[PDB]
Amino acid sequence: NLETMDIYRIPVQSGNHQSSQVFGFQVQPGLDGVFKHTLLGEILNYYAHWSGSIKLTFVFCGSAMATGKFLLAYAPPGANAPKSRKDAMLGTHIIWDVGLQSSCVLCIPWISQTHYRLVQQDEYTSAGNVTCWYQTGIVVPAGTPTSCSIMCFVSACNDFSVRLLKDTPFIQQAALLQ
Amino acid sequence: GDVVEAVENAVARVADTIGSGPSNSQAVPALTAVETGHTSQVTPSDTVQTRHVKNYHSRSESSIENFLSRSACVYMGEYHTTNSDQTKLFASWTISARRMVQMRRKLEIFTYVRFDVEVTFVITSKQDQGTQLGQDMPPLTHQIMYIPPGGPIPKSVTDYTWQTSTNPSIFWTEGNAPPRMSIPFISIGNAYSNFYDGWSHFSQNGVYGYNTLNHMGQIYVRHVNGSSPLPMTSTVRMYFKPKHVKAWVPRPPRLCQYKNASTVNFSPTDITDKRNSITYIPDTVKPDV
Amino acid sequence: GAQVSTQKTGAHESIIHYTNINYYKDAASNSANRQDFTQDPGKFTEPVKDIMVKSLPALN
Amino acid sequence: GAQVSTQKTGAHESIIHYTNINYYKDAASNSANRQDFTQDPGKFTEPVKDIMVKSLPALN
Amino acid sequence: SDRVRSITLGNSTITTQESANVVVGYGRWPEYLRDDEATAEDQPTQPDVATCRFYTLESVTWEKDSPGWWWKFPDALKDMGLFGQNMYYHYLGRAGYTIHVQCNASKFHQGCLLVVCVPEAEMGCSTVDGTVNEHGLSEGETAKKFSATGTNGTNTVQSIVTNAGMGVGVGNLTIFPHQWINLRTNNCATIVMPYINNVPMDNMFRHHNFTLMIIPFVPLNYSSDFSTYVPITVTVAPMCAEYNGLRLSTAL
Amino acid sequence: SDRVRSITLGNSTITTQESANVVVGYGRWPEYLRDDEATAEDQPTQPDVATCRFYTLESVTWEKDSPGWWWKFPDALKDMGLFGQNMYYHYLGRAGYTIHVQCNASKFHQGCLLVVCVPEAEMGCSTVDGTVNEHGLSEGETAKKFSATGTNGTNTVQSIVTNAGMGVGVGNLTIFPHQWINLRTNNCATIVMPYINNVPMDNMFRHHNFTLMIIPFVPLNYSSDFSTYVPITVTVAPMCAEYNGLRLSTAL
Repeated sequence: NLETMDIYRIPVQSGNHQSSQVFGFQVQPGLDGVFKHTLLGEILNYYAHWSGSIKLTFVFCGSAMATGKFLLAYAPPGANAPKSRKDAMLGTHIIWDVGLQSSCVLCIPWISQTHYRLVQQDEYTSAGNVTCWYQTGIVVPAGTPTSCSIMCFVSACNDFSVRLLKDTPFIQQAALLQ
Repeated sequence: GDVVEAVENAVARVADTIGSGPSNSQAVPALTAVETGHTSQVTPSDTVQTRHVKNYHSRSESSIENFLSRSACVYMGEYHTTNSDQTKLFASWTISARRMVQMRRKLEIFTYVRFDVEVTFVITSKQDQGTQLGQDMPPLTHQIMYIPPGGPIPKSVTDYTWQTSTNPSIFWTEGNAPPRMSIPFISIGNAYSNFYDGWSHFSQNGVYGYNTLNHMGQIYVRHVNGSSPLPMTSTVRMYFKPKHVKAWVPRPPRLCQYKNASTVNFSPTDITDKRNSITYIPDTVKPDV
Repeated sequence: GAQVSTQKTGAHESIIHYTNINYYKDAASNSANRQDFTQDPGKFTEPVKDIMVKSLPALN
Repeated sequence: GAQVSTQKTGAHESIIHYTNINYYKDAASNSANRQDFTQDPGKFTEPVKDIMVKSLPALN
Repeated sequence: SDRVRSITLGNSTITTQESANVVVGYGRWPEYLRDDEATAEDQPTQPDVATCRFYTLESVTWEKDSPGWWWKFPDALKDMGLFGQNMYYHYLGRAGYTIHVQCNASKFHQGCLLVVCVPEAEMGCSTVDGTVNEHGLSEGETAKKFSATGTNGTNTVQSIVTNAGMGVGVGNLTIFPHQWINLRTNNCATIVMPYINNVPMDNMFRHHNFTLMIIPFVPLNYSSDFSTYVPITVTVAPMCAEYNGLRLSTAL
Repeated sequence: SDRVRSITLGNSTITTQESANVVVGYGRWPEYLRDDEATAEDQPTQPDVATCRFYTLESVTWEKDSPGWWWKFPDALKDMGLFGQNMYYHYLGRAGYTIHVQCNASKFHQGCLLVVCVPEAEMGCSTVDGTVNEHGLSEGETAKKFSATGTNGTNTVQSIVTNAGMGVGVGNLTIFPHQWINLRTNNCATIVMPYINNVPMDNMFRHHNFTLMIIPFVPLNYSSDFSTYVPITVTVAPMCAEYNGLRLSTAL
């Protein structure tokens, strides 16, 4: 999917898939592939330190007749990624009800031993993970597609800042006339 | 305020975390409509119970001035003390920040920029390799000359043109501090333009892009002692530190590598790195697997 | 005819300021404005006419 | 905008002071605080709740 | 609209774009035990956020012929984070709850669920002169299932929906706090239950303060509606949890 | 007299009829984290009584030739009731402690113990170019033993008392908060330690905030004193415990 519009689509569907986790990823805004080339990520890569809360907006793109509730969870570090909805709901989470408001915001509050984390994150400055689960499956009437996509947007909250300027790993050259 | 002044107070504090308790209402801050093109203004206190935190963190180092205002190499070239080529006796290029990527990607984050520039030159010389190496050459003195578009161009290290009755020049001798000077905002327009989705000719042809807008002249640099029994060669490195900056209409950071200096050309490149599955999160916290 | 302004605060929670005099005739010669810290995210995060109160639906 | 303070006294029991001006924008650039002489042995030599008057027994 | 609604307890938040209202106990919001109502003399522990937050139980599938489901309550949350740990370590406990049952379908689906909290739902045995099992009563999270016919077996609850395991008319369960989830109009149910008992506090393993029952009255139905999977999910959040009589942990 | 003294935390009380004084940190009483000193943004849990009370560790025997003993601290209380449970469930924790070392003998016995709390007691390895073990560092309750001679073995702490496992002069351990238990005058030692670290909060499994060392400087001795058994007992009580970053429990 590295060069196709799919990389941006989170697949979700009608029928019984509760045991099936929808997605999950580490919270390393400047380092993990999921975030590094994001607007927030590209910026973090010109610095060595970051701090702040992050907003993850999820937008449902199925038909208007589609329905459903999801559980969006964020787990601070210290344990491995929740492996079931039971485990995930013990952490920070919102239960999102698909409706006229197509989008839902999971805000990742800043919880850390230190005031700052390395953009080049290590285990010492771990930030945890966010995982998503069907809270109550996707139901749909006849004549409508039984599977759709959910998109995810990221952005910094107003308590966010960065420090210690450095060059980006992302750009380079072998010779002049660049 | 006035973006030309070297002093101006005020701390750039981020927001405090407002203390938040339990809620049962019709307020639904966590539910928005991304279609409007608006970015949600939700903070932790809107979705979880938060304590109060007096936050002192400042955004000082991410101000446009502090982000761009660090000298960056934008060019490097060589010239010889002695050679049969005449041409190889002096260096020359056309001013632009498009030949070294680091600086270029930084500027290209903005569509337009306006600023003064602090130029610093680092010049070094080495004695060329050869069978006989003994000589006693006095200190080398160089001449850097700026030729605004339209000025006569040097054709040899001894051309009358180096008289600089009017072009600005810098004479510097090795061993001293690197030469330096400020240049004002020199554009014909109201802001330097980093991108130009346009042409040079009115008939929608000619040259496309950044180049048609450039034309800031060129630099020529030569040795002044002019000689050395045995061959030597110098390298001139030029650094740009923009200062007193203003920037408009930000754009995404260049993702694909640059292919050349005159174009925005690129090869298709990956959106990001792959990972195993859409649920893959590595297991840290194990008695080491 | 000099100017005194405060230094960026360092390693601790009057001698925290510096003095400067400009010696050149052109503003271009001056040092950088590293102390100006304004901000206006709005131009970009919220360029919608019709104010979105967001605590309210956003549609309806 | 300078500061005048006194010098550490030398070889004898007005010209015993110096003047200083800070030329840099960061406090880190300043010289050392060699003239600050506070002290609080108590934290270490006497960290007992219940004040020991010692001229009195200390037990009993 | 008033269909929109958000709720926040601890580090958790719930949202709906299609709510009815919110039912509150017998009109009573949970409160902590007052000094003039207390007997246990030791200082209580009130974990607050660590304990009073949304725990989501394992979901169930609504099938065209599902009779219904139930859960016993303080037990059922016994393995939920610190709420459960505080249960194991204390002799006495007291709490209220916000119960949020979720079930979305489509404008082309139909069906209707009764969602009720029955205080003190003592159940009858299948074997009329026998006695129940704790197993026949509750399986923690998960959920016991009602049945469409009379059941047999020693220890199991006589679970024919029609008599709600209590020997009454299921259609009269409405004197208890409840909401309905009618798919055509609504996609969730929210009930806030206050602590209800004949003593100020009680042991949370030995006594099921109340039972949550989800009984479909009009069955699930649809057409070529490439959505046959319609799950129901229960999320509950203890409110004002307080504990007394601390000692070693109870034997599982 | 001022030898008499009582202390109460939670559902527990300590008494002595032969105390010296009470030493307090570096003169600092424990306090909860203030808003202008915090970074972790989530609401803390402050269990209070359930957590801030006296836990007694397994006793040790003072023999005529005992070199000494030590305990690492937040770890060591990791299995003590709710204090330990809160440790397992949270990423960050912070606490102060009242440490009460007990040792009674008789007017005909003699001996002298140094009781010290060493903040950040990083220890050295026996094998000079090797590294320690968590096991060589701490065994939870119980207690590691110092040694009278140089030790060998990979992973174990170079424990010859004389250098306190830290490469210094044991007789200089007095710059750290401490009391002495001189049997002829005193039968217990009490030290209140405030939270000390270079960050406002920290993980309680990964970092031993401080080490308690009991080192006899003048050895136990007696005569036909039909009492050869002289035990030492450590009781400690967390103070102002607060926790942040709640999630599933840590892997033992």
